[PDB]
Amino acid sequence: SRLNRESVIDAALELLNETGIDGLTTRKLAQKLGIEQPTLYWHVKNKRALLDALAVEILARHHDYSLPAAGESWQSFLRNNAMSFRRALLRYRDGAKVHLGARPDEKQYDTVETQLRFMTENGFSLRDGLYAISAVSHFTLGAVLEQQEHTNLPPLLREALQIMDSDDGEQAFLHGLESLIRGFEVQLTALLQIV
Amino acid sequence: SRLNRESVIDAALELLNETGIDGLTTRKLAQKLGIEQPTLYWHVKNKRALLDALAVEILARHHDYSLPAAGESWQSFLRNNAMSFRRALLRYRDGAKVHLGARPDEKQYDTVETQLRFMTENGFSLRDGLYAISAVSHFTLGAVLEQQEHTNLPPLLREALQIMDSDDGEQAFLHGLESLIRGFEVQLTALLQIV
Ligand SMILES: CN(C)[C@@H]1C(O)=C(C(N)=O)C(=O)[C@@]2(O)C(O)=C3C(=O)c4c(O)cccc4[C@@](C)(O)[C@H]3C[C@@H]12
Ligand SMILES: CN(C)[C@@H]1C(O)=C(C(N)=O)C(=O)[C@@]2(O)C(O)=C3C(=O)c4c(O)cccc4[C@@](C)(O)[C@H]3C[C@@H]12
Ligand SMILES: [Cl-]
Ligand SMILES: [Cl-]
Ligand SMILES: [Cl-]
Ligand SMILES: [Cl-]
Ligand SMILES: [Cl-]
Ligand SMILES: [Cl-]
Ligand SMILES: [Cl-]
Ligand SMILES: [Cl-]
Ligand SMILES: [Mg+2]
Ligand SMILES: [Mg+2]
Repeated sequence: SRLNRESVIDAALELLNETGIDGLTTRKLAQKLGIEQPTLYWHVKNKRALLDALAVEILARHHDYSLPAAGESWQSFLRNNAMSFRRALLRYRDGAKVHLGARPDEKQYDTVETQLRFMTENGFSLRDGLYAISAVSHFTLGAVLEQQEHTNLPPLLREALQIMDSDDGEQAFLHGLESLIRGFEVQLTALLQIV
Repeated sequence: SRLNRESVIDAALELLNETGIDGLTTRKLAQKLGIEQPTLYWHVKNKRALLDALAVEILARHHDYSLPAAGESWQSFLRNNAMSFRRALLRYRDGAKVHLGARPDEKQYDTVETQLRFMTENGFSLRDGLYAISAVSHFTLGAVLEQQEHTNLPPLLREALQIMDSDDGEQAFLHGLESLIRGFEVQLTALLQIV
C-alpha cells in the first residue's frame, strides 16, 4: 500500500487501537501495511520514532483548542484547552501513554510558545503561566491515564467505586478543573499580599 | 535464595530499578534470584501479579503519610498526603507507571476508607471528598509520570524548558498543589452560593 508519512501514521494509529501501546511493534505495522520489515525501516526506523510521530499527530488531528479565541479570558482558555487535550488523549487506546513517552516537537513549538505568551499577556509571570499550564496538563494526563489504565469493599469506598464508575470520569475531571483554575486566579489576583 | 513474599518483592524492586517497568520480566527475576522459572511460577504467577504486589508494597514501605494526624486540618492532610504519595512514587524507577497499572488492594481498603470518612467529617459530601482526593491523586500521578518519563527553541519555551528543568519538578508540583487545595476550599466554603 502507500508508505508516505500520512499513510504510515494512519495505519499505526489503527494498529494502536488494535494492540495498545505495549503491543504495538514495527513488525505488526509492516504486516498491516503488506510489506516486509526492511521496507518499513526505510520509512520508520523504530518504535520510538513511530510513537514520537503518533504523539504529535494525535494532537494535530484532534486537539482543536490549542489557541485562544479573540478576546477569550485566560480562565476560559485553560478550560477549553484542558477539555480539548483530554478529548484528544482519549480518542486512541493508550493515548495518554503515547503522549507521555514523546518530546514537545518543533512542529508545535510555536503553539506552546503562543500559549505561554498569552498567559503572560494576562498578568502571569512566565513562571506562573508555565506552572498553571503544567498543572493543567499534569492533572489532565493523570486523569486520563487512570481512566485508560482502568482497563467485599468497605462502604464509602464501595460507594466511592460506584460513584467513580458512574460516567467516564468526566464529572471528577471537570470538577477538579474548576478547582485548579480558581486556585490559579486566587494566586494571580493576590499579587504581593499574603494569601 | 529465600522465596518468601517479602524476599521476592525485595528482589523485584531491585530489579525494577535496574530494568524499569517495560523491561522487568519474570524470567529476569528468576535469574536474579538464582532459580529456574518453574520454581518462580510457584511463588509468582506472572508479571501482572508481580506488579500488583509491587504497587501495594511500594506504598506500604514508603508512603508514610496516608492517615491524618490528630486534629490536622483537611488542607494540611491533603498537602502532606500528596507530598508523601509523590515521594513514594519517585523512590523506584517507573514507580508511577507501576502504581497506575495496579488495583486498590484489599490490604489498603481501610486506609482509603478512613481518608474518605475524614473528608466527610470535615464538611465534604462523599462526592466532593472523593473528587478532591482523586484530583490530588491524578495531579500528583501526572506530575510524577512526566518527571520519570522525562528519561533551536522559541524564547519563552526556551526559558520555559530551562525553568522546567531547574529542579526535580518539586516547585511546579507544590505550586499546583496549593492552587488545587485553595480551589477545593473556595468550593467547600461556598455551600449553595453562586461562586
Ligand atoms: C495546556 N495544554 C494541554 C497545552 C496544549 O494544549 C498543547 C498543544 N500542542 O496544543 C501541548 O503541547 C500541551 O498539551 C503540552 O503537552 C505541553 C508540553 O508538553 C510542554 C512541555 O513538555 C514542555 C514545555 C512546554 C510545553 C507546552 C507549553 O507546549 C505544553 C502545552 C500543552
Ligand atoms: C490521596 N492519596 C494519594 C491517597 C493515598 O495516600 C493512598 C494510600 N494508600 O495512602 C492511596 O491508595 C491513594 O494514593 C490512591 O491511589 C487511591 C486510589 O487509587 C483509589 C481508587 O483507585 C479508587 C477508590 C479509592 C481510592 C483511594 C481512596 O484509596 C485513593 C487514596 C489515595
Ligand atoms: Cl509508497
Ligand atoms: Cl504524507
Ligand atoms: Cl518494535
Ligand atoms: Cl472568556
Ligand atoms: Cl524459600
Ligand atoms: Cl514474607
Ligand atoms: Cl514476564
Ligand atoms: Cl492543620
Ligand atoms: Mg505534554
Ligand atoms: Mg491510585
